[PDB]
Amino acid sequence: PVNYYVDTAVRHVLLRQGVLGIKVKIMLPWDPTGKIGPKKPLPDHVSIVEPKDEILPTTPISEQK
Amino acid sequence: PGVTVKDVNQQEFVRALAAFLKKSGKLKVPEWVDTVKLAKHKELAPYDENWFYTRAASTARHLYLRGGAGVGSMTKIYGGRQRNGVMPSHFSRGSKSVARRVLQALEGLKMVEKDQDGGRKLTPQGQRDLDRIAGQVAAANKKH
Amino acid sequence: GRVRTKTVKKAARVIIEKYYTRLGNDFHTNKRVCEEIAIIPSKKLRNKIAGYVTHLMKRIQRGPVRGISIKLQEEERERRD
Amino acid sequence: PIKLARVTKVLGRTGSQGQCTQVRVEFMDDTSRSIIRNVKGPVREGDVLTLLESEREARRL
Amino acid sequence: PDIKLFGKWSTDDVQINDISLQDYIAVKEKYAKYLPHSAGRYAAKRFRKAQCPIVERLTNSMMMHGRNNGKKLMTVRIVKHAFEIIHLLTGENPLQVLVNAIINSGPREDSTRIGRAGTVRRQAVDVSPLRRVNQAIWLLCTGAREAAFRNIKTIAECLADELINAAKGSSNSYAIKKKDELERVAKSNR
Amino acid sequence: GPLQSVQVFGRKKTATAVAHCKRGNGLIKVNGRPLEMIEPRTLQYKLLEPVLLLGKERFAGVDIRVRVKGGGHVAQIYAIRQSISKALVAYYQKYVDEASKKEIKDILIQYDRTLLVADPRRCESKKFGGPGARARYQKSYR
Amino acid sequence: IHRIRITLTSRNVKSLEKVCADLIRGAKEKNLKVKGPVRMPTKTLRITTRKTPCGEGSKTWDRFQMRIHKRLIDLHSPSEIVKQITSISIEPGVEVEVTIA
RNA sequence: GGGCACCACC
RNA sequence: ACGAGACUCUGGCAUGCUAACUAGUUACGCGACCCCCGAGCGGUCGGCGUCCCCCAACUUCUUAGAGGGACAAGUGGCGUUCAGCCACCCGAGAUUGAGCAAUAACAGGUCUGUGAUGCCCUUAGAUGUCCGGGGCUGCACGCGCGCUACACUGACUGGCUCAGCGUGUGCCUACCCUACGCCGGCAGGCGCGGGUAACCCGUUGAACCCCAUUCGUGAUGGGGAUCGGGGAUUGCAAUUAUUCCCCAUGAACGAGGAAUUCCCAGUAAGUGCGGGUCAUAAGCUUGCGUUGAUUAAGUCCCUGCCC
Ligand SMILES: [Mg+2]
Ligand SMILES: [Mg+2]
Ligand SMILES: [Mg+2]
Ligand SMILES: [Mg+2]
Ligand SMILES: [Mg+2]
Ligand SMILES: [Mg+2]
Ligand SMILES: [Mg+2]
Ligand SMILES: [Mg+2]
Ligand SMILES: [Mg+2]
Ligand SMILES: [Mg+2]
Ligand SMILES: [Mg+2]
Ligand SMILES: [Mg+2]
Ligand SMILES: [Mg+2]
Ligand SMILES: [Mg+2]
Ligand SMILES: [Mg+2]
Ligand SMILES: [Mg+2]
Ligand SMILES: [Mg+2]
Ligand SMILES: [Mg+2]
Ligand SMILES: [Mg+2]
Ligand SMILES: [Mg+2]
Ligand SMILES: [Mg+2]
Ligand SMILES: [Mg+2]
Ligand SMILES: [Mg+2]
Ligand SMILES: [Mg+2]
Ligand SMILES: [Mg+2]
Ligand SMILES: [Mg+2]
Ligand SMILES: [Mg+2]
Ligand SMILES: [Mg+2]
Ligand SMILES: [Mg+2]
Ligand SMILES: [Mg+2]
Ligand SMILES: [Mg+2]
Ligand SMILES: [Mg+2]
Repeated sequence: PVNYYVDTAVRHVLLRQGVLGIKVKIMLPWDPTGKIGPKKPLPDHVSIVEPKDEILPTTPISEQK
Repeated sequence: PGVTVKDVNQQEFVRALAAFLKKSGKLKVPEWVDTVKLAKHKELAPYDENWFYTRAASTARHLYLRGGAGVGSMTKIYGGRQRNGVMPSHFSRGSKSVARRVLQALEGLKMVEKDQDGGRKLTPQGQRDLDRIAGQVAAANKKH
Repeated sequence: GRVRTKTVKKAARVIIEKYYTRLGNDFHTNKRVCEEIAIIPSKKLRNKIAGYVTHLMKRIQRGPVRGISIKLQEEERERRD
Repeated sequence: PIKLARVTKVLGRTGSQGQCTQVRVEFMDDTSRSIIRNVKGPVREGDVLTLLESEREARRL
Repeated sequence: PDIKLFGKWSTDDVQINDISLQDYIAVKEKYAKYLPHSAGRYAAKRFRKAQCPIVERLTNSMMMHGRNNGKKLMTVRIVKHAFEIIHLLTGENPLQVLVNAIINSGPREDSTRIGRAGTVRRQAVDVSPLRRVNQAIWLLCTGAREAAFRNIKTIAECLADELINAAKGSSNSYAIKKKDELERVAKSNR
Repeated sequence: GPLQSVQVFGRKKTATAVAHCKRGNGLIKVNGRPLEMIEPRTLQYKLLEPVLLLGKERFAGVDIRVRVKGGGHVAQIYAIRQSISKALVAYYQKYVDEASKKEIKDILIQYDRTLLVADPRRCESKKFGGPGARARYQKSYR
Repeated sequence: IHRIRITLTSRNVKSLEKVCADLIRGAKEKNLKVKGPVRMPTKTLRITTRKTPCGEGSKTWDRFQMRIHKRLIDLHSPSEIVKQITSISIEPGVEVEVTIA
């Protein structure tokens, strides 16, 4: 996941007394579309959906339509 | 109940075919057969003085099994390992002037002919001779 | 070793808490339910979660577990107690 | 005399490098008999050991 | 059908006289094979090599030294010739001779070392049956190997002589001498 | 006479042998050659094991032709054995009852499981820093 | 009516298979005869180098690898329809070559 | 005083 | 929360799916040869048709896509009966091998990889840059990584029979892989073709291994160092021998002291083959197959590192 979730950049800047080195790492957010982030999620993130409300059955009802 | 070449043992077949070629007496033998070794990785000349007939028989059998082989293919067939002093061994090919003369001598017997694609193959007469030799080998093996 | 990391255990416990009715003692039916309800981006992780869910369901059937508690189980224990 | 014994339970690993195994062995002639022995080599329960001298006993761990 | 090693040596008549080693020598009906070559996976799990036939174990242990590693067809041929020579010399089943040699060659009591690199002190211990079989096979192969070196005598003849002497119990064999010395040292380390 | 035949393969490290088994009189050949002419002849019994275990009676109604390729000599022999056994079992399954297949399969499996189930072992990759997969180059101090 | 061969070369398989599926669907929507796609063996270029810019330390090696995938499609059709279906096929990363045998 | 490792031993 | 796991590549299973003349199988025609005592619905064929006007089907074998499949799931024990461990059934598989890899540091290596770079030094009699010739390899002696051996489980001479990973005609840039025919005893030389590659080399006729022959415990037909005389290739140029070939010569070495290295299954070892370097070119390295084990399923005694 480092390959597609992390963006890295290394640069050099020449100042009066020598060279300084700059390293920047940015971790992209999860985006369902591929616009500003990876489409696929992190491998170990499991999202369990919340169950929907169900009406408790009381009496057998037959509906014809 | 017809015997073919693949049915019999190959070493006995080579021996019998070499004996047949020697007894025929129409094979042409180079003058330098007694002064040469068969490859550059060999140390000595062949022990058997009638080695030319054996090599011709082996070449005919190989052309029977896999036709269209040229001088380079025969050279690769008979190549072997070369030990060179204190250095590691390596694969080495045979002598081209022996393979070429064996093929030419077999063509002189009307047993080998030029292939259309390239190389040499067997004539129907050569195939007939090899099948007859195979039948003789099988009969000798079964009778004893 | 075959110890399960906390990811699998947490996912299995949450699945059992939320969907106790749909689960059972069968590994294959459990692994079919898990992909229906949960989002696991790996096949091996889904298999591990289902295999722990089956073990936990068997343990629950044997008796109460130190961790998760089912609403139906709590209501039944109220009648027991 | 030479005796034969049956390994009843494997106890542990002894030795400076752990080379020996401490086990409990019961004599074939007298099933009531049982001592503690040190064995060299892989040994499991049910093996038969040949005791050249059967009086010696080993200091268990 | 009847399965005979190399097509001529049967296994029904062979019997093992040691109760301890019965569970670790595989020569009997379900372990009867035509050749000592099976390409099996016996080293995958512990104690699994007790199910390997003993002839194949001898064949495996005969592929030494490093100039002979992996050459198992030559070893099978050597074993075949040695069995033929043993049958000619003794007149009995060479499988029985091999079983007797392995039974006699296995040390029964050993000495375990507690050594500060120079000086070593020892204490007598017992030997498990599996180690007895292993050490017997190793001793027999080593004796044959040392006999055949720098001598006009085939490795098969030396192996046959070593096996015959070990089965006979004679001290002319390498394995019997080694076993005797190991047991003497173990006795003195009690 | 319906044309009934089965082609089944067997494998060793890289060697693959495919056996075509059809209705016939008892012919069994490998690359056109008889079983007794395959080399090396040191391992000839390994090649005759299925026939000896099952007898010529069960092979007397089929013709089998094997084509081998890849690997070495020993691997090719061990592939040929498995191809022959599996081809006979698959033929009996389709064109004979299930009981005969069960008998043959039990007999073959009791003697050796590699007659019907392949060996998964393959060569391991070399790693830099040593001659092979596990061995390392000789270390030196001072 | 010409026998026309389309050769598709790519470095990733997802785009290559997407393009192949698009071409097959487009051609078969015109009631044409299509053979393939037949997949050639994958090519693997390897470069093994030392990690260190100098000659100091443990001898460690990088193993860089590039994979090339190749597909073939055969079509019995006139040139114009092939160019019609090909014009859409332009995709980033896939090299498409059309030849008339 | 414990734990681990064929770049430790057995 | 990072690291560990998860993840990616890889190796094993699919007669289930998708579909192939740059992969094949089977069948059917033509042809060659053998058996006229069984001549046949006979055997062998890497010999030719079967897609391209019309003259066969199908993916088992070969390639590579999509999916399945294994989770300590089932059983029996041992455990706080938990976390987990052992064994067994079924099963292709009940631990395949690598890649990536945290917080903190080292005056660790690299200015000789860079048109990365700060300061010094030099800059026309140059520390710039070309040309010619030498050196880096020089030998009383010590130390490492290795190759070949000390033989009969061998050497020699014949015969027979099996791989896999890969490369190949180049902006400058000259230098590619080679089938077949002839000449030479060999290194090689002439012709004439294919390949920018599942198409040609190539069915990559590899070596160990296997079957026969000779030798016979003799520093021997083991071993092949050091030297002499010839021949040929690469180059502008071969002497301080580039490499290769042929006759001849025939050293130490009979298994190695103190000490010490690597390794747990297709592994160690044996044996060859590709790539890098490469006008000429492997005793090195990095990969690939082939043959294929002994021993162990433990411990903290030595060494070392952590709590
Ligand atoms: Mg050869
Ligand atoms: Mg040599
Ligand atoms: Mg000898
Ligand atoms: Mg290997
Ligand atoms: Mg190796
Ligand atoms: Mg040691
Ligand atoms: Mg398939
Ligand atoms: Mg410093
Ligand atoms: Mg630098
Ligand atoms: Mg600089
Ligand atoms: Mg500077
Ligand atoms: Mg430098
Ligand atoms: Mg000049
Ligand atoms: Mg100069
Ligand atoms: Mg130098
Ligand atoms: Mg070094
Ligand atoms: Mg060395
Ligand atoms: Mg080396
Ligand atoms: Mg040999
Ligand atoms: Mg010699
Ligand atoms: Mg000779
Ligand atoms: Mg030879
Ligand atoms: Mg000499
Ligand atoms: Mg000599
Ligand atoms: Mg000269
Ligand atoms: Mg010089
Ligand atoms: Mg010479
Ligand atoms: Mg050390
Ligand atoms: Mg190499
Ligand atoms: Mg080179
Ligand atoms: Mg170098
Ligand atoms: Mg310690």
